[PDB]
Amino acid sequence: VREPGSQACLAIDPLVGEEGGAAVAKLEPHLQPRGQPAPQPLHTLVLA
Amino acid sequence: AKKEHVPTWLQNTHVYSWPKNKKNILLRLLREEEFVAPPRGPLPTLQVVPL
Repeated sequence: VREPGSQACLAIDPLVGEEGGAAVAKLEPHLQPRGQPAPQPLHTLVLA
Repeated sequence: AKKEHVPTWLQNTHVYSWPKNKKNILLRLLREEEFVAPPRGPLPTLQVVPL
């Protein structure tokens, strides 16, 4: 008989870098609000 | 009149009707656009938010 002492099997486990991983970022455009005095289209009429 | 009466080469422009479009005709003669766009603003500033 032989003993597995020296030849024992190996388990594996990755060295995950999640602890130092950057996050996913969401973008939102800062709308030029119409609540603030934004301009409007100058629909014109004629006084005949 | 009718749409068919307009000579073909004149159909590639604004065709007014009388007296229906008299105000529009006046605007055309004044060379003033009925709608004037608001001045163009600046491109919006993008905000980056993590998830």
